[PDB]
Amino acid sequence: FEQQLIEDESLLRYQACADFWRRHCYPLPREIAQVVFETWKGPQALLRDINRYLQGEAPVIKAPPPDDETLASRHAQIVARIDTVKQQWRDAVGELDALIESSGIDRRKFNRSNQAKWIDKISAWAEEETNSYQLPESLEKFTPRHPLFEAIDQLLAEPLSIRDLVITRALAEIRETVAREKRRRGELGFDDMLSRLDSALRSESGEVLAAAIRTRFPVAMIDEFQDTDPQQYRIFRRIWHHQPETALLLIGDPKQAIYAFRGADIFTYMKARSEVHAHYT
Amino acid sequence: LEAQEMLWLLQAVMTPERENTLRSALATSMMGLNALDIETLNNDEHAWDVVVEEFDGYRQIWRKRGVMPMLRALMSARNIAENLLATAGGERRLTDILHISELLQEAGTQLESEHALVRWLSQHILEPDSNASSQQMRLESDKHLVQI
Amino acid sequence: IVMVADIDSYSPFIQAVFGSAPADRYLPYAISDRRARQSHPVLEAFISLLSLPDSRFVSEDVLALLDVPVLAARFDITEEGLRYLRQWVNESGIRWGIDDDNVRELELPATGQHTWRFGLTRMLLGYAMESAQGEWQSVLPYDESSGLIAELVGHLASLLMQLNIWRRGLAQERPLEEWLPVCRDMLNAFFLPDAETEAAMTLIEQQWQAIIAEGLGAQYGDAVPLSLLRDELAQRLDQERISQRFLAGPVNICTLMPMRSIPFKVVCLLGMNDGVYPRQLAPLGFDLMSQKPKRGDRSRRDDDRYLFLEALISAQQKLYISYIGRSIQDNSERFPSVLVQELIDYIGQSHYLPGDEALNCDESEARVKAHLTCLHTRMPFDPQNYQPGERQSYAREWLPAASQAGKAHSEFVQPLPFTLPETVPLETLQRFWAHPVRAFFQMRLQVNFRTEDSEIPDTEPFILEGLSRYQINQQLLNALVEQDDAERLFRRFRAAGDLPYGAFGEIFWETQCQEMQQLADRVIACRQPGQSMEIDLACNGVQITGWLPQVQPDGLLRWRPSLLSVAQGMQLWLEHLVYCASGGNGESRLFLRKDGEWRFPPLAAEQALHYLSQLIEGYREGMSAPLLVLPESGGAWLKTCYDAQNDAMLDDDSTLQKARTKFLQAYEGNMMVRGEGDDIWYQRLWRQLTPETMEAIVEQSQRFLLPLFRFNQ
Amino acid sequence: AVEHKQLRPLDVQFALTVAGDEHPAVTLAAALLSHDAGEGHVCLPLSRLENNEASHPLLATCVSEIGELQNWEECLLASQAVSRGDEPTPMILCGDRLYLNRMWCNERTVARFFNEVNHAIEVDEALLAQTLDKLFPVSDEINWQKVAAAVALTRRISVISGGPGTGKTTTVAKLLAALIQMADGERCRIRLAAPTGKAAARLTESLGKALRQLPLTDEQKKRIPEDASTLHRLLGAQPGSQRLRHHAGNPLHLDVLVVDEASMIDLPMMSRLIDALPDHARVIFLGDRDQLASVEAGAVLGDICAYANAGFTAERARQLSRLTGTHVPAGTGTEAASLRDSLCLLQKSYRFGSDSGIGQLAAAINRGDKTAVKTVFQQDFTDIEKRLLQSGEDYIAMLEEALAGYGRYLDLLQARAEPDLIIQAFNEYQLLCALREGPFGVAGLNERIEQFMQQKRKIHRHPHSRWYEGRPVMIARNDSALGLFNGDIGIALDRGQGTRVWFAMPDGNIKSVQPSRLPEHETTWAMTVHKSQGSEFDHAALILPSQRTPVVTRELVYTAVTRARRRLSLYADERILSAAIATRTERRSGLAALFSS
Amino acid sequence: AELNAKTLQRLPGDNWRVTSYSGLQPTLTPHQFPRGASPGTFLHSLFEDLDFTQPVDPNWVREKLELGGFESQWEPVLTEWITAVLQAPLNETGVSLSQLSARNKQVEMEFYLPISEPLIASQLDTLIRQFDPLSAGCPPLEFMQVRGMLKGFIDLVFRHEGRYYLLAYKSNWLGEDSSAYTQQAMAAAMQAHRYDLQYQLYTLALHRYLRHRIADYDYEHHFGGVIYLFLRGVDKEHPQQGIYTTRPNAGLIALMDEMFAG
Repeated sequence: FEQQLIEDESLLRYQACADFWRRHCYPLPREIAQVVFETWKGPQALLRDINRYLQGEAPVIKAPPPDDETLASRHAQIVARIDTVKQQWRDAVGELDALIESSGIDRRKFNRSNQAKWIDKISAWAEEETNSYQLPESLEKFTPRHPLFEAIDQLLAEPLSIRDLVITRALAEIRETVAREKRRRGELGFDDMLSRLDSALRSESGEVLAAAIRTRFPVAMIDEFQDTDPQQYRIFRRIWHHQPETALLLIGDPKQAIYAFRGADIFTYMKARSEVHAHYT
Repeated sequence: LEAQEMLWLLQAVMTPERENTLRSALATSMMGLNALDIETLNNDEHAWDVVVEEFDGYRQIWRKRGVMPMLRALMSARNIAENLLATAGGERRLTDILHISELLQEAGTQLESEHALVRWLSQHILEPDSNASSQQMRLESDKHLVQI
Repeated sequence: IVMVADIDSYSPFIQAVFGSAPADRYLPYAISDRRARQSHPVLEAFISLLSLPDSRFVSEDVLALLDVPVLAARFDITEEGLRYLRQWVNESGIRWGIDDDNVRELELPATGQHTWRFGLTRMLLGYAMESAQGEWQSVLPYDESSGLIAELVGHLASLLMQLNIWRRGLAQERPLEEWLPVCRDMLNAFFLPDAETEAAMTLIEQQWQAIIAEGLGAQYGDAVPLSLLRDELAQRLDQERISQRFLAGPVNICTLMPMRSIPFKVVCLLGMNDGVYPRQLAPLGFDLMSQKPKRGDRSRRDDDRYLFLEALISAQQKLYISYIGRSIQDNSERFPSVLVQELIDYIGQSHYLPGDEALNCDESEARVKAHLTCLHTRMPFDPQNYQPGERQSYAREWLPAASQAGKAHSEFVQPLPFTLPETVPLETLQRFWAHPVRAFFQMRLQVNFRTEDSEIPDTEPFILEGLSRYQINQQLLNALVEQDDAERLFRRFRAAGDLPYGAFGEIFWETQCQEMQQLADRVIACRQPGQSMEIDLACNGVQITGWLPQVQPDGLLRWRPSLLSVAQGMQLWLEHLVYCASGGNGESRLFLRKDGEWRFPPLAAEQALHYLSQLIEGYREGMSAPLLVLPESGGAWLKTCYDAQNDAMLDDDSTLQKARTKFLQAYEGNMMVRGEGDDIWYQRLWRQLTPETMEAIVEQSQRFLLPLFRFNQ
Repeated sequence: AVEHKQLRPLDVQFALTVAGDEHPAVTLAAALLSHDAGEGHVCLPLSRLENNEASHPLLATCVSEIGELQNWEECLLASQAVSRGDEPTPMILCGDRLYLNRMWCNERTVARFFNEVNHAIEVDEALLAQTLDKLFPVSDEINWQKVAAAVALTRRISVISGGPGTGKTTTVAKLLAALIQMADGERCRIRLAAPTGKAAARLTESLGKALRQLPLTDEQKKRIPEDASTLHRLLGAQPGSQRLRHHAGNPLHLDVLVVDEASMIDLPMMSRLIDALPDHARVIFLGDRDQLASVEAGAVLGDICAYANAGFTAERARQLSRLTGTHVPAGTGTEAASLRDSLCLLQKSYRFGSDSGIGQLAAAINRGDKTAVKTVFQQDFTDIEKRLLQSGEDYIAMLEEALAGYGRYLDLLQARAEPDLIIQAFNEYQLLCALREGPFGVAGLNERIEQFMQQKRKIHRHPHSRWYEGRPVMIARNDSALGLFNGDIGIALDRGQGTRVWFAMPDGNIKSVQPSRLPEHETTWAMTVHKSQGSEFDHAALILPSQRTPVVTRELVYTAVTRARRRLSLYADERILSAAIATRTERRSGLAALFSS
Repeated sequence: AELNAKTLQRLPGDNWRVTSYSGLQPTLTPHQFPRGASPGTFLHSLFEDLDFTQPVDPNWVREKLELGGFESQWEPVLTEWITAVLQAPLNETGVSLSQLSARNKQVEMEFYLPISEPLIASQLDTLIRQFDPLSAGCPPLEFMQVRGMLKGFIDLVFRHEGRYYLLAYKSNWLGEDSSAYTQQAMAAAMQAHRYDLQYQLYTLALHRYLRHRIADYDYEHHFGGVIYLFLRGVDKEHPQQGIYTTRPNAGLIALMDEMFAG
């Protein structure tokens, strides 16, 4: 019934990001923390990266990591993937059967010497650039028969990075810690009202609450519909989709949607234009 | 810079015994004195005694009447508002000084101690966070200006 | 009488404009219906102590409790002791966390450092052991608190231990028969009885016993949590109002209170804009009185409308109404309330001016509403208010400001009399040529703009940047110049908490050790053991006495973990001039980071004495007038304009534009690097970099900084 | 002691943090060591920990080992908090005396400085004897000032022990004159150090009025010492950090360093002064042996000058007889020849002799209490008066005698004369109290004197103004910008331009400052004995509390006796005066064992 | 153009303020009670809330000490001290507090007193000293010209045998522990704390109240005197110690009414 609205949410967000960096990056060993330091210097760089996604609606990550995969399992997977290519280079060393081209200089064996000193340990994370000389798609443009070059090209097909799993765990942890801290302190935010109304309409009884809104105002005239979050359009579709005696008037302009940095989205307006039937100008 | 000048002025009002803070606050651009004036103020002991006496009177007004009466008596006795209006480009500085004074008076009623408002002003100098009340306003409305 | 819609929003402005009037202008005022604020640092500290297990024990939240004189006088802490404890907590590495069990309680890994117990152990080990001995339990001692002043540490450790006990006390939920002596024991434990704060503690005990009596009057049997009682006490402490001076005789300042209509001669109304008045209180939604209204039902909107009607009727002689019409931020139109709009509509439709007797109905209404509306100025120093006529301001303090008959701000640069003394030390010349404007400010007129120290951060340092990184690099370079054990210095910096926890501190120490070893491989490649020598010179009748440290037979050898800058080159050039003038044939070398090197070849005695006399003339010129010699931007302009191949300066337009580009790049930097113009010593002289002063700085840098790039190799 | 039983929270938290999960014997030892460090004792002997503790058998039941840990040394060395001097441990046990690591480091630094670095500078004895004959006019009998100057110019590190009124500054002036007359071509950068700024100002004015009397040359007047600096200013101490400018790397470029009033030099400041000195500077320490102890924990000058009663060496007696040309007595036995040679004892006081009772009372303070009772008893020497203070009528009699002491001050105040004579009359009579608050203290006596001046028509005081004409104030913090130091008196009066405070500068002038320009101000009708050191008063009156307190001891009464020039009054009980002489403020330190081997 | 600012010709307002009297100015024993403003107000609330007819119950005193927050050990001495105060009569005829019924008593009478003349201290103190015998010493207080209303809170007003009486409570009494609180020490305390002006304003307010309420009123017939009750000075063996009864000269009241009226 009574709650305290806060104007600035960056302090609790930075506190939750620091808590995530304490509970995730501290017990890591050296071979993982080196890659974590290569991705971000501290939690401030991670917060600067994910600050446009922590506020508002949480986005859906394309091809997310599984829930049981930790940083150590991903590190061991990439270490084994590097070690397989190292084994295939150590087995197929000491031979040259490709034709020498005019673009291909005869110093490539020295680059093979650069691949000779590279296989010492798997403590590093960054491979040599000379593996780019061992690609079958690049050697043909400059005759590759052994599958070692194709294994190198499959290794260099996707970047070996631990960044996506840490970003996914941060988006799963920091927002939950912020919501738990605001539920403990009893505070609320500006987007928290939209999230609370969307979670209330998401429930089964809250639909009847929407009928109460249909009891409250049986009309709606929504100005500035270009600045509409997807939570807002989900609420307005939950209340005023196809019920009789209630009218919905979305007065807006798709040519003025310039607040995409704040949280607005023109694809929500395009979904709204695809959903409704009549158009007036 | 005007917030730092107001912080130095409040530190000189709160502690007028140490001459270093008062000398650092008098040489600011808000007072508007030349180097010869600062040199003659450091040389003449009686003029510095008059300055310490009027700053003790400002401290008495600040302890009895509040922030804005002390600031208005300081801007009326030193006549720095007329000098900032006579100087080209000082009207924006005067509006910033008036807004800083209004915010200090708004935050001074909620605090009992006198040094607590100085600590709040130093904290808000160290905190560059943007609130709806603490933003810069339009300096003038009568004179037409090119609006970027 | 003056009635406002909200008393707490307008009461600072009312008190400000009523206290600022002089003795001929002062009228007495009395403010009523405000919220009763008796003692903020007692009630707020008791509310913060009621949130003790839920608190994170940040250092600022404990120093704010120690800012209270009651909690400081309970544990025998003075204001000087608080000022020592500020820098002690700031330098001892105390950020958050009272104990390691508190860190494990918040589902966080036990780091063992950067807590209150870690800082207490560090301060006690500093009281016992010097910092040069090393770590004992992976805790480096704190060499500041050594004497009897560390007894105040024994007061602070007397506090936090108590802050542990109630942390274990107020966590468990207790029924209402057990919460009776808790607040009393907290009051006699954390607070001390005083003459001023007796009534605040009495009100705390009264409200607490009233809450427990209202709870036990219903015979509540279940447990009651701590946060509910904390929120109830915070609500009950602010419920009180004061109305004692409502009709004392001074002018009345109060909010609109319903069912109170008193006839007055002058009735003024403030805050009658839309949204503020009428005060809207939304119903609960599940109330049945709002569904089926009766005759005797009362709502706040109808009460405010009847209050406006009673304010209109109760006014006998004069009615004043003022509302905010234009925004102070963006000059947006702020519409008034519906009551004031209906009032001005009835005024315009019921009355007409004798000037336009029969013109129209709407036009005469608009003319009446425009004649009554006095659109006042945005600023008090506007000359429109002081124009003679119907309305005229009574503020005589802004009358010379509105008359525009004042003298402008003269320039700070003035020719001052200065006599060059006999004995001018080398340290004075080094402090002058380190920063000439600062040396003109803080030594001639003794004006040093002392900025306040930085506050304590809320978290442990995850990265190293700024002064801490420079001090770590300086100690690592001083350790690697003697080929000492870097791992011992790593354990020393990790035991103090200055390094990041775990592996990240090891990665930082490894990359800084790699960089300092790369620098040391160039430093000790040409290093010879040299001792400090004396300097006694007589140049232009001026005596220079000083000491030069680490003077090797190869020449001068200096090393600093910094970037290639012109100030360090000026310092090395001054040391080379003061070294070559009394014997010492040899080069002078300085090694910076990223393969930066300042080299000066040996010169004769005549050229060294001539350049030293030039620097002495620059020193005696800088004390009379502010010597506008920018080191960084002037050196960038010069090295853009200088040609070392022909020993002459170019004069083409392309070099004159690239030097201006370098000067604007070095004066005002980007959004990631602080420029040279962002300084408290340069903003006092000029607010905007004029091209005349830019050409003056260019001429002074061409006059002075020219042997820096002339003898550079 | 009584205060030693009431444990400070610092000692309890130190014992709980350092020992922790160890035996309670280590906890009790750490608590006792922290309490003795808070009281000022440097070392903690294990005999007092073993015998004078009731829990000593109980901890013997607490420990369980193969050897059962019967000895305290094995029980302390079994823990990880006490080592022998190798491990970086907080507590150090070396010579059956437990200390902290900082105190052990400073004690070993002082022992190294006073045992090893003090070598013998060999100079010409004939020219030195000629300069001592041409400087000191008395050559008929034994003069301790000539022997002190000879033994200070002979050795590098020398300590001159002498009381007030014995002509110490004249001896320093003769020493510096013979030092410059000995080394003519060699330059000497003489430096002067003081613990407080007021003592530094007194040292500058005293050496200025002393060195201009002796005949010098144009190159000799150029080598006159310019100024006396504070020990925090000479070493370069910062307010924020404890880092010095001349800490370990670059020493101070000095030839000779004269440190006046070494009784107020504590052990960390002495160790920081020692580490700043080069391998060629000669240090001359000044101060009294029986004077009051240091401010912080430690007692340097007393533990140094405790070996002065043994005497000199057999070779050093012949050396001093060849130098001074007189008969110098020899000390029996040889324990530490360097420290016993570097010391000297001044007994011939020039401003007061055996005819005055002040010097006899000061000699009887170090003896038994019956000697002091006999000194006050027979005929009083017309200098020392004893007034019994038990009840309120004795308090009224004490206030009447204070009115009789401040009579000339009130007569010059009411007659509206010049402020210079007012300050000169105020600097003749002074009350010295022990405590601060209560009926016997600073703020009690000041308020009682203000109420008595409100009662009788002597001083008109407004109750709400707080700046009435005639109030004496004193500054508590130093201020080099205004020219006033800590411990300087000022008198607030109306010269005609308003109520301003006049201060007497040591240069001979008077400065009128605004009361709003004063950084600190406290009423000084009665000063504490710790804060009145360095100053001199013609008529002093000691007021001791009837309550037994550890502040009132032998050194406090000795500093109260030597504070008076001619007249001294006492307001104390006979039992308190008998108990204060026997209870000597001893400070347990390892210097007695380190200097003995 | 030339511009000027208007200046106010006179003062904005006279000294009009509604003020009060304070604006114009063995191991357990009542002597060992803590002396302060809050224990004084606590004892005043105890004497206000307690009924004078009914005997004092010890559990009610324990409940009041629980509500106030004092020590529980003081309660059995506090109830017998309260009954010893109530048994002691305070009148010239010997009338105790237990003889006063509920209709006769009136606790905490709040009055507003008007004054239309500028209150001059020199014209008032001489009129007080002309009739009041306690004004032999007591050099006069200085206050501004007060025109307007005066607030006051009388502790108790009670009638007995057709005669009205006033009762006030003073309970600080820090400097006395022995039986030295005689009539001379109480008169010295009245001259020091200046309660004579408060009692004179109380007599003027009570005279105006009995004149406005009761028709055919005489000041000598109906008014009996003012009683001051020092709580820490009441002893069982000394009936005169603790109480202080004073009657005005009945000519100062009419002149004060003429001065306050106009």
